[PDB]
Amino acid sequence: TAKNTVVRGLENVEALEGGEALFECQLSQPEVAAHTWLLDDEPVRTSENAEVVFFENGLRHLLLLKNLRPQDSCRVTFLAGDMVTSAFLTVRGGLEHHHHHH
Repeated sequence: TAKNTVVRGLENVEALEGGEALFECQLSQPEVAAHTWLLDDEPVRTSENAEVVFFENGLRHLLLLKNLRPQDSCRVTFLAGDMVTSAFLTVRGGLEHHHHHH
């Protein structure tokens, strides 16, 4: 509660099937009071196939995904204090259907 001002918000991301995704957001706020990150309607943590990591004490929020299936095409929303950044998710596919863990 001293200074919070986003310099760069999220941006469009393009990755082919079976690729990874990287969302780098740079904001001025070396403090953590309340931060919520919800992309698809699922908490963004889980495991290797998805998980948040960041350095510089949260000054550089980086989210890495993997094995991106066409399905992933969802919404990326990050709400950090009076600053909100949001960007689209786009990933190509191949098979029209799949019977492996729907």
